[PDB]
Amino acid sequence: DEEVEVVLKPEELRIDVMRASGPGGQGVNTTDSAVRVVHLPTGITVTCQTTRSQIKNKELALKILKARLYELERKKREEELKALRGEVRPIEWGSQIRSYVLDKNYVKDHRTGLMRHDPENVLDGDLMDLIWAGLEWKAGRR
Amino acid sequence: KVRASVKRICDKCKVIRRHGRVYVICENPKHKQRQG
Amino acid sequence: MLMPRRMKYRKQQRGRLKGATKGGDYVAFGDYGLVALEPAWITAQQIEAARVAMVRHFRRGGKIFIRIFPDKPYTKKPLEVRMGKGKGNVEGYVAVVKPGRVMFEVAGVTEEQAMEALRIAGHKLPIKTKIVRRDAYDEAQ
Amino acid sequence: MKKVVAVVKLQLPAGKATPAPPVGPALGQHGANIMEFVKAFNAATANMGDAIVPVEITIYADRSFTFVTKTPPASYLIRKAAGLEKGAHKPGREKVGRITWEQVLEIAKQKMPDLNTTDLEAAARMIAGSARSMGVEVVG
Amino acid sequence: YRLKAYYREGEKPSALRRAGKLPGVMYNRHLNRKVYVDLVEFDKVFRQASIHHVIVLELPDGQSLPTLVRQVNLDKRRRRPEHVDFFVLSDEPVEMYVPLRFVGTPAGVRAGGVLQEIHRDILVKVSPRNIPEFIEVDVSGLEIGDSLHASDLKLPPGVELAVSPEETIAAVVPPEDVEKLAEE
RNA sequence: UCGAUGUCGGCUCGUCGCAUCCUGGGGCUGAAGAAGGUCCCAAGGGUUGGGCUGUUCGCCCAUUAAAGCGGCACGCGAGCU
RNA sequence: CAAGUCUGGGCUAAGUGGUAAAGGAUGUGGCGCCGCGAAGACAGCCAGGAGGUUGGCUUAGAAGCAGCCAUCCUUUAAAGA
Ligand SMILES: [Mg+2]
Ligand SMILES: [Mg+2]
Ligand SMILES: [Mg+2]
Ligand SMILES: [Mg+2]
Ligand SMILES: [Mg+2]
Ligand SMILES: [Mg+2]
Ligand SMILES: [Mg+2]
Ligand SMILES: [Mg+2]
Ligand SMILES: [Mg+2]
Ligand SMILES: [Mg+2]
Ligand SMILES: [Mg+2]
Ligand SMILES: [Mg+2]
Ligand SMILES: [Mg+2]
Ligand SMILES: [Mg+2]
Ligand SMILES: [Zn+2]
Repeated sequence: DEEVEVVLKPEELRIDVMRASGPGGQGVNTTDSAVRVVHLPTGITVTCQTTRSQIKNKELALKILKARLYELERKKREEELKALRGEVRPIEWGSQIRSYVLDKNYVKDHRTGLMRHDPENVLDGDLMDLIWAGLEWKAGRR
Repeated sequence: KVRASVKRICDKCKVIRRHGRVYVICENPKHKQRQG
Repeated sequence: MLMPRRMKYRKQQRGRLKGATKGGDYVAFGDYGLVALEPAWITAQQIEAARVAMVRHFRRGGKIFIRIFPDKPYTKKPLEVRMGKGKGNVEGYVAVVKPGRVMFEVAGVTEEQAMEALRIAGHKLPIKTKIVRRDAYDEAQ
Repeated sequence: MKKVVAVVKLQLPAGKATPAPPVGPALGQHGANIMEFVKAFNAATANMGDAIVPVEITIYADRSFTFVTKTPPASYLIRKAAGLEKGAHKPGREKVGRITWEQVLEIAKQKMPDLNTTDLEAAARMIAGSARSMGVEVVG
Repeated sequence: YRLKAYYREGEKPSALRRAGKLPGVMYNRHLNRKVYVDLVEFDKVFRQASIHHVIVLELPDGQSLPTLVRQVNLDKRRRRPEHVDFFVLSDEPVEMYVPLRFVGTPAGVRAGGVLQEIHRDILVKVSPRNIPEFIEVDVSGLEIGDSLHASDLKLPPGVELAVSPEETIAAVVPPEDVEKLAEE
């Protein structure tokens, strides 16, 4: 995936207009200033009372709901992708897939069990064969 | 069923006019319509 | 969208609509046309919607001719604002259409697809339409 | 084509045919068997040669049938005259084949029975419509 | 074709046209009379005819005259004709746009394409006895892109036109593929 | 209306509208039954008790056949707070 | 509520009259020009209602009836790729 678009059409939103709270005058009592944008398919509800108007407060509550969504709709593209990679990454002593040793001169594929003797040659790009075998050992257990 | 623009759907649809209102009789129910 | 690439002035007076189309009363292009029966301002969003509606209907087929162009800007003040303090900002553009104007034309399409087509295009216009053929509309000279 | 209320007309392969891939089970759904049309059937397919064999079936509900063999479909017999195997993803004016005038009368010695006309010219102008279906040119 | 015509005294234009008579005028380089020719037959005729085939104009004088219509002013709102100009003739060679048929099937109607018969009625200078009809053209060779035009056609002996010759008479253009959408 | 028309919410008392939340009829259904959905006719009568907040509006606890949306100077302070 | 339940010809069946739009419908009444009508189907009523051929391609499958392309020819009273 590559695009970045979250156009929340007001199709799943339940906006409420409650009477403003706090200071003001006759107008805060009698004008339905406060607004509550409710995201129905999720459960999240944002409110605004900063200004004295309803059309500037539901729009300011969407400039906030879009923000908190732009972090909780990307947090899932980071949590659906942190278990989608796999598991082999300890880097510790004992988690190796292939061993390259130029001392006695050989390459050991710990998956298939093969022992190639050209290490300085594998370090040039000749990988077709151990990729041939890694695509048989890997997709052979499923 | 009850809508503002009532027309004939399939070939077998017939345009009846009962009780002052425009209706639509047909073989299968889903095609019944009554203007109103 | 479907606005004009450039304009000498950004905002312009609303004006009015005295009947008669002045020009555009004959076909001169395709085989079937859609003629406007009531006067109105057609927004580019309608022109667009109507066009797509035709291509969608008879997908991969004849050619469509759009005889009008939205060159008049439409102004609209913001919400909760009082009157005055200068003219609003342009929200889009509209083409002025009067009774008798041939808005669309179609060619290289069966008379069935053509009718059905234009009948759908008229369902997107804020007014009433009429579909025509071609015959006396030959003002070549 | 025969009678109705229990029949099926298919165009079997050539050489082997017993499983289910081609139409093998479709006839069992409408009533059929495995021991009646496999080995005690390929007596004709071993003779007709290869490719496709438009032999059909007629159910009676007792393992009986009117196994009326037919002549290879005009879709295949044309791949022989021109050469191509498929025909064209979409016919029209462009096609990867060619078929001269008398090329269409070479198959006239193949398809002759139940076509409708005994003659060669009152039955070739039929396949000329089939030369605008798969595509195959008519060198002229 | 034929058609009855009457003499107009010049009285109540807008009235004589509602009562059924259609106003008009017949003229040439000599005389010019005002007349009224009922909508009924006029319509019927004018639609079959046009401004190509000659017409008769039997007045109360019998005087049947050969003529061609030059100008027909419509009514804008709600189609209807308001006037018609009759060009009298004789043996004088003059112009007139002659119908155009385009027998053929361009190669631009196999993979998407439609014929835009731009000027399907070319104007040509020629005398009365020399007034043809369906001046067909070939279309069986018009490829998708590049397309014929101008006066590069078959002008029967006597067709001394008046074009350029460049005026694109017809063209083959692509279809209207659903594949569109955009923005930005 | 500024030589005065007391302005939120709660309490009391209600009454009216239907574009109906129940209950009553009914047409479809991707209605097997049961239970659902949508739409039409129909208010006659019902529409609960708490936690939080001045709250209206809301979230929540436990129920319910349902816990309807609105008008009445967002009813009602010469009735109360 | 003063003065014609006046005279002659029409139109409407909704209480329209006695509020409203896009848009729907064999509501009525009067005009048009086109079909096709003893090669007497206008509707019911009797039988037909075909073959190459399942057109190709695409497809688990695409047999006229998912879709794209071409869209002719033959037998007859007729029957479409
Ligand atoms: Mg002009
Ligand atoms: Mg006072
Ligand atoms: Mg007072
Ligand atoms: Mg129900
Ligand atoms: Mg049930
Ligand atoms: Mg109701
Ligand atoms: Mg407590
Ligand atoms: Mg109440
Ligand atoms: Mg209020
Ligand atoms: Mg009081
Ligand atoms: Mg008090
Ligand atoms: Mg007191
Ligand atoms: Mg009296
Ligand atoms: Mg009334
Ligand atoms: Zn129906």
